[PDB]
Order: sequence, then C-alpha cells, then structure tokens
Amino acid sequence: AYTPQFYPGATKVAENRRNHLNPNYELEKLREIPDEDVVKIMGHRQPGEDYKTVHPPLEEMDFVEDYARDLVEPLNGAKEGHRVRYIQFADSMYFAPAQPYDRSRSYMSRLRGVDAGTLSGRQVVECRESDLEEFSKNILMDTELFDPATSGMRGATVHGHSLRLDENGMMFDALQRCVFDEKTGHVMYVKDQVGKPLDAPVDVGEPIPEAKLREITTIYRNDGVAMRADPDVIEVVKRIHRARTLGGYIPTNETFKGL
Amino acid sequence: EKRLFLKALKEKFEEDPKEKYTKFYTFGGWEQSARKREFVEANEKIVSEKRQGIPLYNPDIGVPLGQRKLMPYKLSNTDDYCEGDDLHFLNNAAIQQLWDDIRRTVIVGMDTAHSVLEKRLGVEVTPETINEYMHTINHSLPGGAVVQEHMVEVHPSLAWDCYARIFTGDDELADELDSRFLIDINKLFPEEQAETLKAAIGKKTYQVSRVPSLVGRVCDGGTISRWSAMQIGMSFITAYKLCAGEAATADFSYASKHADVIQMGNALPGRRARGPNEPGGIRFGILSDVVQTTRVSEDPVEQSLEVVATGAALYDQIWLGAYMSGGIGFTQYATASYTDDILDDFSYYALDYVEKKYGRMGTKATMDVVEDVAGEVTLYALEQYDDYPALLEDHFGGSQRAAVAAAASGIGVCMATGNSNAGVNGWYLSQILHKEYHSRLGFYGYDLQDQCGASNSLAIRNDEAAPLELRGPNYPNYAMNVGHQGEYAGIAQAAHSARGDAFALNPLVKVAFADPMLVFDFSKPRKEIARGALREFEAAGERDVILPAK
Amino acid sequence: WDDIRRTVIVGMDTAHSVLEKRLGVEVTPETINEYMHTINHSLPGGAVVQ
Amino acid sequence: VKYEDKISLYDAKGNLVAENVPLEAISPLYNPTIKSMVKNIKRTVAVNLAGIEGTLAAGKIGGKGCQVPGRTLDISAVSNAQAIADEVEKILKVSEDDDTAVKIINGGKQLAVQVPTARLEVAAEYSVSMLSTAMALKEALIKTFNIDMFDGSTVHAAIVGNYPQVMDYAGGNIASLLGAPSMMEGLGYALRNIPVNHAVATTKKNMMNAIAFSSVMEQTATFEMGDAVGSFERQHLLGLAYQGLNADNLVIDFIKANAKGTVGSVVETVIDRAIADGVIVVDKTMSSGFNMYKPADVNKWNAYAAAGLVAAVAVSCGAARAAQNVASVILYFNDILEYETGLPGVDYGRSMGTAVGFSFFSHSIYGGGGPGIFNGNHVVTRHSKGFAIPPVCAAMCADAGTQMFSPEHTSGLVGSVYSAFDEFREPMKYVIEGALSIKDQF
Amino acid sequence: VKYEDKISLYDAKGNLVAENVPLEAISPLYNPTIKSMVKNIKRTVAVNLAGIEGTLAAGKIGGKGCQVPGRTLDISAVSNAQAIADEVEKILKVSEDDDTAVKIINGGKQLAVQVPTARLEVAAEYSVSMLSTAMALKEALIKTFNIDMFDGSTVHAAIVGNYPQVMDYAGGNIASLLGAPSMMEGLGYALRNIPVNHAVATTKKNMMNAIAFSSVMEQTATFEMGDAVGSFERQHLLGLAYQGLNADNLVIDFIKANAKGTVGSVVETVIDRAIADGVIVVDKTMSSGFNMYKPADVNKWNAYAAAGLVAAVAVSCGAARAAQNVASVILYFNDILEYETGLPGVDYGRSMGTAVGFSFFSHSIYGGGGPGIFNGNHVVTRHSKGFAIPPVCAAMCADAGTQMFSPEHTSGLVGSVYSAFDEFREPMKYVIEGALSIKDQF
Ligand code: F43
Ligand SMILES: C[C@@H](OP(=O)(O)O)[C@H](NC(=O)/C=C\CCCCSSCCS(=O)(=O)O)C(=O)O
Ligand SMILES: C[C@@H](OP(=O)(O)O)[C@H](NC(=O)CCCCCCS)C(=O)O
Ligand SMILES: O=S(=O)(O)CCS
Repeated sequence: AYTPQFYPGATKVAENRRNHLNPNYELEKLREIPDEDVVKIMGHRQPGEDYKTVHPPLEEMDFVEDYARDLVEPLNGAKEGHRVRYIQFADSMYFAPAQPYDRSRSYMSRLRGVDAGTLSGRQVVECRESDLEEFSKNILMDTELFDPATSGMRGATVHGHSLRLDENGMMFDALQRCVFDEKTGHVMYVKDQVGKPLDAPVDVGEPIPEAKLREITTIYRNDGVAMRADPDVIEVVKRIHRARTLGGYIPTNETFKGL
Repeated sequence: EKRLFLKALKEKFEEDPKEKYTKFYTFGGWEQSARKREFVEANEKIVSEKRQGIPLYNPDIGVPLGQRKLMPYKLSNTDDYCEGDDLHFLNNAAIQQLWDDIRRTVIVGMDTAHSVLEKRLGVEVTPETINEYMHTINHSLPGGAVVQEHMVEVHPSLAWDCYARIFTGDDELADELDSRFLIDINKLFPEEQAETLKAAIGKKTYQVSRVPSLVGRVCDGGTISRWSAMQIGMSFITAYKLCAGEAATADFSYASKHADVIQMGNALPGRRARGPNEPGGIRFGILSDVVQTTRVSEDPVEQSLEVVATGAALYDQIWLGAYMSGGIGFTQYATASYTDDILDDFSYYALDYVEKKYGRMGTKATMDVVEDVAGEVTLYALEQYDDYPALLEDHFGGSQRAAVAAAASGIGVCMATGNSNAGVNGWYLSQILHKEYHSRLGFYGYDLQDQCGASNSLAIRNDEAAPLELRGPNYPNYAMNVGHQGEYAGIAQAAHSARGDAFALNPLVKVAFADPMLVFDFSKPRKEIARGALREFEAAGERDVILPAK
Repeated sequence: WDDIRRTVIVGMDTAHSVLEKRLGVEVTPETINEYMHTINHSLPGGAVVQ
Repeated sequence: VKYEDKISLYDAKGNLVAENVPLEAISPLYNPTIKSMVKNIKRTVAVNLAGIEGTLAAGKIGGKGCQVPGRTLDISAVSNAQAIADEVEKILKVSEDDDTAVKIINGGKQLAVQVPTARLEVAAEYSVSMLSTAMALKEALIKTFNIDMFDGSTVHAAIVGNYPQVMDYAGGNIASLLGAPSMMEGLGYALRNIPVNHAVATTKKNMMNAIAFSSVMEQTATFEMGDAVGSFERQHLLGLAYQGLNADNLVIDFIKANAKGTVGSVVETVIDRAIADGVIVVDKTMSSGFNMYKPADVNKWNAYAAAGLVAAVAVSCGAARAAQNVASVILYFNDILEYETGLPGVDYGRSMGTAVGFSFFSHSIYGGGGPGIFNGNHVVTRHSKGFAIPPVCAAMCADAGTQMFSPEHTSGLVGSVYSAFDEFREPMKYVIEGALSIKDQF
Repeated sequence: VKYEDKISLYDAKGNLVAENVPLEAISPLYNPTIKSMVKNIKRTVAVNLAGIEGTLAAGKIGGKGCQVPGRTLDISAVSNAQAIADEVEKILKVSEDDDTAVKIINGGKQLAVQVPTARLEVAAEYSVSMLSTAMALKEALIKTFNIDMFDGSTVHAAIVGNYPQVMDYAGGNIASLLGAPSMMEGLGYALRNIPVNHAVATTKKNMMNAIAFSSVMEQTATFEMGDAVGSFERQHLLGLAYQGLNADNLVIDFIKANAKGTVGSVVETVIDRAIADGVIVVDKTMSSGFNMYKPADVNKWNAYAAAGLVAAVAVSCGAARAAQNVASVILYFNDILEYETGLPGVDYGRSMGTAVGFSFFSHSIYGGGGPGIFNGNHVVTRHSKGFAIPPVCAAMCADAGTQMFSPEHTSGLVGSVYSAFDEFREPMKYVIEGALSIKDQF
C-alpha cells in the first residue's frame, strides 16, 4: 500500500510534528491525573451526576434507511445522545510541547468525530462529553502534549500565548485559574477553564524542564531550531504556493509543466 | 543590532526588549491607565446627571482589566505617544474627519456643460463667467439661496468646511481663473509629476465640491452626490442667464451634473447593501490616489506605508470595525500597521534586499522572484518576532504579526517587479509560510482569503480576476475579514512607487485631494491621527450654534 | 431621526431556549438582571472579555 | 379559445393583411416571433474590439477618468478579429449543429456574438451570455497574443471592468440589451430595459416598426411581471394589438384624419370612432347637457384610447417635427379625453402619471436627459404598464434632428448589431406573419 | 467528444450501473435530467394555505411581529383547497396541454404549483413563476370567498409580505427553492442561492442524494457563471462526476475503507488510490526523504481529492453524528493532504479558505449560524466553485438532532413541497439514467 510520511523536514521540530501527526506513535506518558480531577477542571459537570442529553439515544429515535450513513460506526457518546462539550488550551510560544495547528492536525488524524478549531491564542476541541472526557484525560492531559507551565486550559479570556513568562516559568493568565506552589514545586488548578472557582485545588504535577521542552516542542524559533535550518519545509511550502497559483491561473497539464 | 522599532520598545517596556521574563498582577488593574480613570469619573457624572441612576460603565463586571501592563502606543515616523483608547475611531476625531473628507467629495467635469452652453444654449463662456459661476456655487453649495431672502437657508457657521474648487489641465485657463478657489497643479506638485498629471488629465476642466460634513453626519454617503448635483444645477442656471426653453435646460442639466461625475465609492449589492461614497466601495487604487505622499516624499517605502496607515484606519477601524461589525471595534488590528516602526523596519529591510539582489525595478514579474523575495522577507520578520520578546508582547495577536509580515513581503515583491498582483501573490506566500513557521495564524477563519488568494491572485475568471488597484472591500474574498484591506492598498501603492508614478488609478482624485482647504491633510495621515489622539484636531460637523449651552 | 435610526428590538426568547436546551444553562430572572447589567455596560463599548 | 375578440391586421402602409385574426395570435405566449426576439435578446452580446485595443494600449482600465500606469498591453485586436472570432466561437461552441454565431462588424472593430441556447437552457437567468462571452474573449486574447500570466487581470479589466468590486459592467467593452438582474426596478422588470433610442435605431427610424418594437417589449414584460394574468390579460393583449401592431388600422386612420389637426381633433376622432364601433355608450345626460359616457367594453375602450394616444403623439410631433412634445401630448390628451367624455384615460390615469414623470424628467434643471433614453426600468417611467412608452418611439422617429440624445449619438452600435436580424429591423411585419402562422390553432 | 476520459457509474448503494461512460454524459449542457431539473426548479412554487389562513385570521400581515388591527379576514382556505387549486390552475393554464399542475399536499394544508414552461420561454428570468402564482392566488381567493374590494390589499399582503416596499417575499406564505434576484451577491449566482437545509429537506435527509443534488446545482451554477468554459470545463465536469455522483465508486469505497477511521486515514486512502490509479507520481525525493508528488492529471487529481473530502466529511460526521464538524473536517483534510503529499488542496486552497471562513462564522459572534443556513450565494461560502457545499449537505444529513436551525425548523414548507417530485428527491438515480440515455451519442 502507501506508507504515510506526514511532514517534510529533517530537523527536530519536523520530527516532533511527524510524531504528533502519526497515529501509530505512542505519546510519552508524563503525569497521572485522575478522571475526576480532569472532569472537575473542565467544569462542564460535577463528577457523580449522570451525563446530560441533547437528543434521545440513537436506538430510541428512528431514522430513514441511509446506506451511506449507517456503515460508519458512531461514537459511544453519540449513541447515548450525550451533549457536545469542549476542551480548550492556550499554548505558549516559548517552546510549548504542542502548538495550535499541530494540535489540530494531530487531533483530526488521531481522534474520531471531533471538531478542531485553531487560533493564535487558543485551540479548542468539541466532542461528545463522555468521549471528550475519555480522550482528554488519556491523551491531552497526562502525555507530552501538556505542560502545566507553558500550556493551560482556558475557556475564556485567553491571553498570554505570546507574552513573556513570569518569574516561575509560567504563562500569564488574567483569571489565574492555575497556580504554581513553591513548597512542593507542583502546579495546582484553583478554577475551572471558564473561571469558576473549585472547591479544592487539583494538582496537575511538576512543570516540564526547559531542556526537555527544547527537544519536544513543535515550534520553529531563532533561539530554538529555525526554519532556515530546515530548507525542505520551506521548499514544500513554496511548491504548494506555486501549484495553487498555477491551478488558479489555468488548470491544465501544460500550465503545470512550469511547476 | 539596530532596528527601527527598538526605541519604541524601550519607551513602552521597562525591561530589556530582549528579556524573556517579567512580572504581572501588580499594576492595580484599570487604575494604571489615566484614560480608564477619566472614563470612570465621566461615567459617574454622566450616570448621576443624565441617566437618572441607570448604570453605564461598570469595570467591575467582566474581565478584570489591567492584569498586565497596558502599553502606550507610538505613531510611526512621529515622536509622540498615546494610549490605545485615544486611537479608537470613536475617541479620535482625526479618523472621523479622515472618513468625512473622503465621504463628502464629488468631482464633476465641466467641459460638456460649457460646450452645451456655447453651442446649444447660445451663451458665451469666458474665464470671467467661470469665475462668476464659482462664486455662485461657493455661496450656494453649503446652504445658500441666491437672491432669495424668502427661502430658508442653512446657518453659515454650521457649514464652514464646505468649499467648491476648480482645477484644469489647461494652463492658460488655469492662470486666467481666480486663485481664491483654484487647485493649482503646477504649484502643488513637482514639475515631472505635474507634467504627468496634466498629460493624463488633458485640456479639460473639473470642479471639486466638498459637501459640508454635517450633511454626511445626518444622512448617509449617497446624499453627497445628490446634494452636489442639485447645487451645481442651481448655480449654473443662476450665474449664466439662458433665454432658451426648458427641454434645452434638461439637456444642459444632464451635461452639467450627470455626464462626468466621479464618485469616491460605488454602491454595494446584497447583504452589504449601501449607497455610494461608503468605505466599502472605495477601490485600493482610489485610496492610494487619495493619500498625497508622492507629492512631498520620494521614498517609496514611506509612500506605501502612509497608504497602509490610511487604509488600516479606514477599512479595519471604520468600515469593518463599525460599518460591518460594530462594538469596541478593531483598533489594535490596524494600529499594529502604523503605531511602531515594526512595519517600517520590515519594509525597509525588504526594499534593501530587493535593491541589493534584483535592483529597484530590475526584473520582470516571474514566479521565482516572488517566491524568494517573499520567503526572505517573511523569514526575517518572523525571526525578528522571535528574538525580541517585547516585540511579540507588543503584537500579541497573531492576525495584528501575520498581516505585518505579509505586507512587508508584498511591498518587497512590488518593489522588485512593479506588478501589484505579484505583490499580493507574495503576500499570500508569506501568509502560508508564516503559518508553517509558527504553527499559528490569525483568528478562525481569518485566512479564508489567504488560502484562496494564491489561486485568485493571477486568476482570469470573472469573479476572481481583477488588478489589485481595481480591487476593494467588495471583492468577494476581501468582503469580511479584518487585517488585509489596509495592507492591500499599501501594496497597490507600492506597485507604483517603485516606478515613480505620479498616480495609481485616477489622476482626478489625486489632484482633488491635494486641495489645501481640506480639514484632514492627507499628506501626513499618521501625524494627523497622532494629533487627533491628543485632542488637538479641529473636526467639522459640530452643531454648536444650534444647541443650548447648558 | 437619530432616535429612530439607532433603535433595534431583539427578541430574547430563542437565545434563552438555546441556553436552556443546548448549553444546559438555567435562565432565571436573577440571571436576566445580571445580563441586563452586563449589556448596559457592553453596548456603549465596554470590555467584558479579552 | 377563451377570447372571442377578432382583429384585422394591417401593415405599416395601411394595407389590409388578414381579417378575423384571433386576439391570442399576437399573444407573447403564442406568437413565435415574440419568442424568437426574446431568445435573441437574451443570447446576443456585442463586443467592442476597438475599445478593448484602445483601453489596453493606453492602460485605460478602471472607468471614468481611471488609468493604471504600467499596465499597458499592445495587441492588435482589430487587425486579427477573425482569429479572435474563430477562437471565441470554438470556445463557446457546445455541439456541431449549434448556433454559436460570431460575426464581424464594421470591418473588425466590433463583434456580434450569439451564445448558443444550450448554455441558456440550464441557466436561471440571461446573464450567462455576457459572462460566457467575457470568459471566451479573455481566453482567446490570452491565447492568440501570448499574454504573460501576470497580465490576465489587465485583460479581464479591459474586457469586463471593475466587475468583482462593482457588480456590473461599467468600464468594459462588452454590452447587452438587458442589464444586470440585481439592478432592476422590480421583479420581472428585465425586459423593460431597452430605451426608446435603441428601438428607433434598430428599426432604422421607421415610426410603425419602432412603435411595434416598443409595444411588444413592454407587453411581454407585463406578461413576465405577472400583471397580464387572469382579468388583466385581455386588457394587455388588446393594448398590444391596438397600440403596437395597428390592429383595425386605428392609428393610421386617426393620423390620416388629423393630418392638419391638433390633439383636440385627435381626441374628437377617437371618441367618434369609439361611439361608432359601440365601444362607449351614453350613460346619462346631466342638467347642463353633457351626456356622460360609459364603456360598453372597458378593455376595448382602453385599447382605443391607447391607439388614439399614439396617433395624437404622431400628429403633434409631426406638426412640430420635434420630439420634445411627448409628455405634454400624453398628459393633455388624457386630460381632454377625461373631461370631454367623463371616461377614464389610458391605463386609468397611469398614462397621465407617467406623462407627468416624462415632463419633469425632460423639461427642467431637475430634468435629466431627453425622451430618447426613456425605458420602463426607471423609477420615473415604470408606472404605466406598457402604455406610455411606445408613443415616445413615434415622437423620436418624427424628430428632425433637434435632440441632444439623438439615436445616432446613443445607439449606433446597438443599431449596427441588432439591425441585421429581420425580426428586429421590421418587428411589425414579422410579428404579423408569425400571428398569421398560428391563426388556425385557436 | 472533445474529452477522451471515461467514467464508471455507481448508484447510492455502491452497485455498478454502467462502464465506459463518457465524461460529457453527465455535463449540464448534455444531460437531459440536469436540464429538466433546472427547468422545473424555475417553475415550481410552494404555497402555504394554512399560513395564509392563519395570517388573515389574526391580521398578521407586515412581517416579524407585525399586526394590523382591523384588517382581519375569516376564510377557510384549507377547507376549500381543492377549489382554490382548481381556480389557480385555470388562471395559470396557457392553452390546454401545458405542464401546469397544482397538487394538494398535506390534505390541502400546502399547495405545489408548476407554472407552464410557455410562461417562462418569453420570460427573461425565473421570477415570473412566483409573481404569476401570487396573482392567481389573489384572484382565486377574491372570487372564492367574496372578499370586499377594500380587502384585496390585505389579501395581497397575506400572500406576499411587503413586496412593493421590500423587494422580496419575507412575510408572505409563498416560497421557492431559488431566492429573489435582488439577493444575489454576483452575476450568475441564481442557482447558488439554495440553502443547505433546503437541499437536505428536499432529498428527505438522504446523504448520497443530497450530495448529488447540491453538486448538480453548484456545478450547473458554475456553468451559468461562465466559470466552466474553455479550459476550466473539464475540471468542473470531473468534480461533478466524482464528487456528487461517485463515478468510480470513490466516495463509497473511501467510506467503506474508513468505517472506524479518522480524517488522516481517509487522506491516506485517497493518496493510495491516486497513486494506484496513476493520477499522481513522485516528482522528486528530498534530502530528508520526503517524497514530493506531482499530478500526472491535474483535473483528475482535483476530482479524487474532492471525492475524498466528501468521504472524510461523511466519516467524521457519522462518527460524531453531529453536523458541527463540517468546517474543521473540510479545513484539515486539505491541510494534512497538502503537507503529506506536497500537492495542492481540493480547489487549489479555495475550499480550505471556505472552511476557514466557515469555521469563523459557525463558531463566533460575527454572523453565520448553523451549517444548514449556508449556501453558494452566501458571502462566506461563495468562494469554492462547487466543491465545498455537497460535503455540508452530507454532514447535515448525518446529523442526529444537535442543531437548533435544523431543516425542520428552517425548511418545512419548501422541503415538504419539493419532496413530492421524484427528480428533486432522488437526483442521483435520475442523473445516472439521463447519462445512460445519451451514453451512445458521444
Ligand atoms: C470572544 C471572541 C469571539 C469573537 O467573535 N470575538 C472575540 C471577542 C471580540 C470583541 C471583544 C469584546 C470585549 O472587549 O470583551 C471584539 C471587540 C469584537 C466586538 N466588536 O465586540 C473583538 N474581539 Ni477578538 N480582538 C482582538 C484580538 C483577538 C485575539 C487575541 C490574541 C490572543 O492574545 O489570544 C483573539 C483571536 C485568537 O483566537 O487568537 C481574539 C479572540 C476573540 N475575540 C474571541 C475569544 C476571546 C477570549 O479571549 O476569550 N481576539 C487581537 O488579536 C488584538 C485585536 C483585538 C480586537 C480589538 C482591538 O483591536 O483593540 C478584538 C476585537
Ligand atoms: C427622480 C428625480 O427626478 P429626475 O430624474 O427628473 O431628476 C426626483 N425628482 C427630481 O426632479 C429631483 C429633485 C426634486 C426637485 C423638485 C423640487 S419642487 S420646487 C421646483 C418647482 S419648478 O422648478 O418645477 O418650477 C427625485 O430625485 O426625487
Ligand atoms: C457574514 C455576514 O454576516 P451575516 O450572517 O450575513 O449576518 C456579514 N458579516 C461580515 O461581513 C462581518 C465583517 C466584520 C466583522 C468581522 C471582521 S474579521 C454581514 O454582516 O453581512
Ligand atoms: O477569535 S475569533 O475568530 O473568535 C474572533 C477574533 S476577534
């Protein structure tokens, strides 16, 4: 068959982007945050109540006989009629292990039936609540995709992805939803992603050291690995741009001879 | 290393611009800004007096503002600083007058009217008669009624900004006319520019009518053309006394106020339903011609950047900020293109690179030069963002970084080739290269026109093809999203600044907006925005004489 | 003319229904009072987020 | 059949052609000639090759007084103009037995292209013709002269002109008889866009043929606007037959009877003919004489009044040999008729209102333009449903060169293009023949 | 004839229908079914009789939240639906045997009228159908219930809501698939103004049929806009054949291969199939080992990518059973395909940009809304020439009820009326039949 190559480039950042894009690549496990803690950090529901429902379970409701629709297996949260909720992150530009477009591409190439939205200040995923919690705790939180210092889950007032870190190597947050504690070195979340305070702060773990962050980040930086050091990515980008321009002008094989 | 944006970063930030760390949550919130405190006091007084206890401004609700240091804003090429609130188009009278002067301008050619008067109507036309007509239209345009005391007239102090001016490419007629209300091309433009503009215009005569600002304030932009036409017809039938019949008067009316009318903007269709002389109908070449920096400066980068500033302040702040969205608006989106010398530094680097490699205009527009120039400029701008953390803090939004880098790349490509579509192609390549570099771009959709651009830059299809001078806010790709149009106008201007052209799309607009009688002088838009941010700009359209003092 | 031009009437019933059935947020007169307090600050041009 | 009305058809010289022709034989929904003219109007595009060459040579892209320095292309479109026509026809061609008529006009400086009907059968509107022609022209120009990839935008601006920004063809060199559907006065107003001058130039200043052209277009548009549906269909059919096609020879008879007469004499002859034909009867005689009149046939009375209106316009404008009298003639013809008989005028006052519109549009400083640029797609002249425009065609045909908006000034290209078609040059004769071809099917 | 590439034909169930079918057999200019669909979509009008009765009973004329006290009429339109339909048919009939039909829907609660084609031949645009139906309805209501002469204005306001003042039918009870010509954002966009919800409701929420309907409409519009002429025609022909009619069973094959997969798996399947079919070849091998690909057939690669995009949208929105993932899937299918192969996206980035704006306006405060309210005429989704809307229709078909602005909320009258015609409800099986009919003519 065809063996995918995901991204171009031979630099370390390109390799990290390829690993994030690769669904067969096992993300390194770094933390262990229990499901209840993650659920209460998201703030959509309290751990202990049943899942709210936006439409009756797919078994109870009746649908027309659609061959092309019924041969795709739905998510477990979809057949239960669970409501669609979100988890949103802000990734610092200073060597955060995951980046907005990288996060979106990895999520769309790894998860089933998710809606990924990329932006400069934040990246958001929307899915059925049960599946959202499951994949969030399994992948987004206790893996290399999350750094408690350079990445924080913020549902509103996202600002600090491009700001300088504070004296603790920690991202700026207007709502201050997560707090660094000195006498343990751990990071504690005192509010949910929207900003509602929690009953008890939840510990997410120690921040990743900067030296480790340098070799696992997916961002090109002058101080880190630069795009000038990876000419293949630039060449591929220029080829894509030229192909787009030629196809826009005249979409024929003769026009594409000047590719 | 020496950078043009370094001084502003030193003034704005207390720490070193290269320092990677700082401290927050110690500025007292909104109290750190004098503008916010003034707003609080004004809100208290206004609520208590006029609002009878209904709350208006409550900083305690919503986001706690001022968790970080609220930076001041320089203005490029100007040595004055202002808060970000002073640059809001509602709080800045300079931007409001910038839009007012463009809105209230209509250019009407008077050569068909003169020919109809001479031949069909049997009335001689002389420079003395032209001077008499100019006197009549100057009295009648604001609110006047000629030799009719029984007719209701507008208060003269209410329309002090209304003028009727004349210009012509005929030299002898120009020097035979009164200098009180003449736009002299010879003394307003350099010799070569004046010669080029006279050759382009021809031996024809045009009148510029500046409808009073209050008319555009009360009404919409489509009122200006009707007001101008009505006053022109009245003044024509009053100065020249004609004993012909009334059908002949209809032919003369067509020749005088519906034959050679030039409008600033066109009407918009569908959901942007608007009349003429609205900012969504102004083409990029027209806006480049409105700005007059080719008159007083020979630097191509400065000429392009003044158009960039004007286009940002119009398209992003007024048009898209309020006309299309409303609310707080998109001030910091447009100010990133004209506040600090970040875009100035990037554009100067692009010009230097093009001059060193390809010459000023030494290459025909090919794909390879577009790719290499745009890539080099984009890489330089992105590494400049990388190694100056204060710069990244200043341009916190990715949209206020992508637009700046892409504008620099497009200006560089336009310098190298002289073609505006090549410049916009370089802009789009810069955008996608930025996206791959930082794994980031602007807002959600934001790059709708940047993924569609490469294919639509050199397209030949009906709804996709247009020269960048003929494009504008009504171009289907550019209809909605912020952070592009003001830079598109600058790229279109840079396409002609490389060739040293006297104008970009319309010589008549260029001559008309060189008028010294305009309230907003388009020679230095940045300086006037700085003046307006300091509450030292005298705007028009104020109804002070028809309102109580208490 | 200005008062007529600047007047827009919005029916705040569909938004309440979406808040109730899609976002699972309960709407009460206290919440409506809080919303009115917020919008009287936001509509003139005050900042609530960002 | 549903209408028992019969008409006798007369040619432009006043000679009888046929008798007892059913009224629906001239209906737009039945007449083959009207269908053919509508299709040809929809699919015909005029190209100005000399204009394209001049715009590209001087860089005059962009509209009124607009010019882009540096974007100048030096091509010889008029010199080639057979090559370009062949390439455009090849691009627009759909099948082999396909219309796709591209023909050279004025020795290469103009093109008259007819887009095939196959591209219009799968189009919801008529705008496909101009867009397809513009695209084919752009491709032909880019291929014939090896235009660089970076000048296709300049070629597009020269051909179409400001279209993506300005939703129209303003500074372009491609034109059609119908304007953009987004720039209509109302829904279904597309067919009331041909001005009086275009109708006069197409028919080569023939009074009866220009009247027939204007009336056919106006009444077909009324059928399109939904106005001539149900109870109004008979009135619009009778109006078309009696005002445009000279049914029963009423227009020629009134003109002959009032060769030396005035508008009042035309009114008198119209009332006499209506009384003699049984169209109107005496309602009652008042105390001060003045026997009131009521219509025994309302629609037929309206048709007689419209024919008399056309005759009065012809008489007055042939006496003056000037086309500036149309507004007053229509206004005061209706006024005199109403206060002479106690009967309603043409179109129940809508003709008089449109005449007032003509008056204030062509007789003052708040007037604009002359009677030659009148069309039903204007806010001033839309009020009469095809009863006030056709007389203006007679008025402009009778003008002895005293108008600034003469047909020669404003419709030379239109006349050169559309005068080649027989159904457009002599609408009256071919509409009569088409009605004769479907006489027996009713 | 001029295109030598053949395609296979598969039904919505993935079963083979025919092989070696020429590409032009599915062309809008040749396929009889597409021509019939375009002709019928212009003359079919939906009438809400129950809405008319409710509006008249409560005086709800005016539009949103508008009542005129005193202008209240008590009629029984739903009870007298048969008589009203008979009167409307009599009014709209041209001669005897035209294709005039007024069928009864929902026990007289709705009316589906089809004005004759003869009324559209002499019409420049499609607005004649709605205006003629409105006039026929007004006359039928006036003469069935003896409505006073001073209440015909109220009846008109009930049928069309504000038309003389508002150039639209907003508060009225009459509707059509196409929007008013005044709502077009560009010339030739008449066929692009069909919202996604209308297409989904017309096809009764069938994914493949909705894809076929939306793709046929979008590509016929591109033909109408003049975009698909000359060298651009083959690209749109292949896009319609592969994305919309699953020519080589590409859509069904990709969905089957990715029943429990993600978007990246669909991208990999698309690239593997393209390599196997020879559409793309390895251009060069870079220093890092990246294999840059080039298209051996540019338009075939475009069609393959579009089919894969539809399959990816189907897979993702069937896994989620929510129609809010459309914009993200359309964006990131192209985003990962381009940087996996080095090849351009589905429409050279034009569909990705449409997704970047769709993501803007479907998740923000600045406008837009649910995916079902978008169309090809929308300012946000007009940028891709027929390559982005069929995926939206498929995703809205896969929705399980998580959208407030569902087709039931938005298109109840239009969907119910237009679902009664087999050609509109199942466009796939009839377009295939039309292609088979003309298979041997090329
Ligand atoms: C709520 C929205 C959704 C939307 O439609 N607009 C918002 C909010 C809106 C409001 C702000 C209301 C207020 O003051 O509270 C307005 C002013 C639009 C309006 N007329 O109401 C605005 N944004 Ni936004 N918005 C901006 C920006 C941005 C950048 C912020 C970069 C970052 O630090 O993360 C991001 C986009 C991103 O995804 O990256 C952004 C997002 C967002 N922006 C997101 C989420 C905000 C969040 O923090 O929760 N804005 C900027 O990049 C700077 C210019 C700035 C605009 C005002 C100005 O020019 O002063 C403002 C423009
Ligand atoms: C459509 C337009 O008419 P026009 O096309 O003939 O200019 C239309 N009316 C106008 O003529 C224009 C302006 C209104 C002027 C009327 C002033 S009434 S006072 C003068 C009386 S006299 O001059 O006739 O003696 C309008 O714009 O409202
Ligand atoms: C898309 C459309 O919104 P609607 O869904 O039609 O209401 C359109 N908005 C805009 O153009 C928003 C432009 C300004 C706000 C965003 C700037 S990035 C408009 O108002 O007509
Ligand atoms: O970021 S969003 O696209 O929501 C709006 C930017 S102001």
